[PDB]
Parts: sequence; structure tokens; C-alpha cells
Amino acid sequence: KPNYALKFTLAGHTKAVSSVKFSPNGEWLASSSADKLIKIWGAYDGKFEKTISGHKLGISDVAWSSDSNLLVSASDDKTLKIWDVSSGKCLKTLKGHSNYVFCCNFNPQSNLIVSGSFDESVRIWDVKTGKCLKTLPAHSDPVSAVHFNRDGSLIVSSSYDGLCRIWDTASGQCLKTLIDDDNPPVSFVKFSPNGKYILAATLDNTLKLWDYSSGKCLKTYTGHKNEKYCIFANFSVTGGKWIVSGSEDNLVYIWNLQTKEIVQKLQGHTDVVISTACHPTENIIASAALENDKTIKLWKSDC
Ligand SMILES: COc1cc(CNC(=O)c2cc(Cn3ccn(C)c3=N)cc(-c3ccc(F)cc3C)c2)cc(OC)c1
Repeated sequence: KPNYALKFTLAGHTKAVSSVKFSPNGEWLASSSADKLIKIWGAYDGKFEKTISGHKLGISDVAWSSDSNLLVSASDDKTLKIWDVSSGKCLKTLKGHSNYVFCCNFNPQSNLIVSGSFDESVRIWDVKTGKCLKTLPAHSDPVSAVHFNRDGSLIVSSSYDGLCRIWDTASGQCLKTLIDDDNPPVSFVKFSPNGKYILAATLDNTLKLWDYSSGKCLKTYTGHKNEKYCIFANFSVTGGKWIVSGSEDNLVYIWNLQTKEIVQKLQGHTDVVISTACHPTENIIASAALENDKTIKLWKSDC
């Protein structure tokens, strides 16, 4: 069992926080918010660094490039924006979605961006020019998450339509559709850090680990509450091998990845913990909550 303890509480956003992500170099934390702003924080001390402004409506998601020099953000204003973190400059504004943009990620080479939208499509963008390269008619309901695998050859997407799908990056072809017995909305998905599995959340209070090549669900993690919101989930690999997820009972849940037992719950937020992130080298967890709370909390552990 880990021993996560609250170290810092981060206030500054004036509306619901939508996403938190640690930079891959471990130095920074980025946060997005319905207040239309991105904020950067020191990852180890929680000290506020700067605000990045530009979107016209709330920001749903933010993600780092591999070298921690760029961010991409997805917004209700139907754009994505690519930011140079050091200068604060908006480098490109990606226009092409016909509805709110919900989720985004760079590929490992950080030469591409993938996005998912309420327009039920997944789009692939060129980082250097900012132009849309492919539009994939991915789903028949809003796209809840998009993520590249370890080498960037695949994209996984999830949707309220109940499907997880695996896409070939180069051709845009659907390679696999995954779904379990019930057809609950799929509210989050991502590849494992070694790229062999996908971790999928469904709006029936369930996280599932899938062998996607074999199309088999290996493990399930339960005990949290998730019936309404698209909540991030994470692999924690710096100490013990855990699963981390926020919850609609205002807690952060931590499971043992292999045995699936709950090993810790983290108490402190006053609203749905919509987003969590795991530091890439230290046993640090960032958690963020919705409109009744508006804060980000940083937790640290021995293992
Ligand atoms: C059919 O109706 C639906 C209803 C919902 C309900 N929305 C959410 O749950 C939700 C979840 C997150 C967390 N987040 C962000 C990216 N990723 C991958 C996440 N997991 C953020 C926000 C948000 C967006 C804009 C904003 F200004 C402020 C906030 C807090 C809303 C989702 C839906 O599918 C897309 C279809």
C-alpha cells in the first residue's frame, strides 16, 4: 500500500478545473479550466508559474509535447491551440471540428496531434503547419478520449456510443472495435505505458484493463463512483504499480494493478475529482475537481 498525503493545494482557476497533466520532464504541471485559461505550476512545490490565455470559451483538455516545450489545448470554442510554453505564444489554432473539442494528445514524436469532439469525429493534425491531415468518422456519439500508443502507430478512441476503437495512424483505418457485455458509455481510455493494454472507464462505476491485441478484458477495478462524468484514470509506475482515478464521491481511488484491491482513498475535495495525473519520476499525484471546489491538490507518498 502507498502512503499518499496532501502536500499542496493550488487555487487560481475561477471555474471548474477540467484537466491536469505533468510535463514529461517532471518539472511542471499544466491545468485547464472552464475559465478559458491554462495555468502552469511547479510540479514539486506547487508554486504558480504563469497563465496562458487565448481561448474564447472553456478549455476541456490540455496535453504536453514529448520535450515539454509545447502544449495543446481543446476548447468549447471548437478549436485546438498549440502553445509554446516558455514564451506563452499561441503558435497555431487548429480549426476543423464542427462542435466542441473535448480531448487531445500529441503523438510520441510530437509531430502530430489527435483530437476528439462532440462532432463524433477523431481528427489528426500536423503540428508544424497546424493543418488537419485526416478526419475519422469514429463514433456515433461524442468522443470521450483519444490517445496514441507507445510508438504512435495506433490511436485508441472512446465514446458515449459504448465503443472503444483502435485506429491505424498512417491510414486512418479502423483496426478494432472493443466492447464488453453491457454497453455503458465509455467515458475514458488510454494505452498502458508499455503499450500492451488499454485502460477503459465506463459510466457504470467500472475501470477495465484490456489486452487489446487479443480483445480480452484482463482486470476490473471497482469501488469508486462514476456514472455521470468523463473522469481521467492513470497508471502509476514510479513506486508500486497502481491504478489511480478520481471519483464522483469526491475521492481519489488507488488500486493495486495486479490484485485489483483498493489500497488507498484520498479525501479533501468538495466536488467530483474529474482529473488526476501521476508524476513521471516521483510518487506524486495531482488531482483536480469541479465547480464546487475549483482547486488542484498535490499528494506525495513513500512508494
Ligand atoms: C452526451 O453528453 C456528454 C457529457 C459529458 C460530460 N462532461 C464531462 O464529463 C467533462 C469531463 C472533463 C474531463 N476531461 C476533459 C478531457 N477529458 C478526456 C476528460 N476526461 C472535462 C469537462 C469540461 C469541459 C469543458 C470545460 F470548459 C470545463 C470542463 C470541466 C467536462 C461528456 C461527454 O463526452 C465528451 C458527453
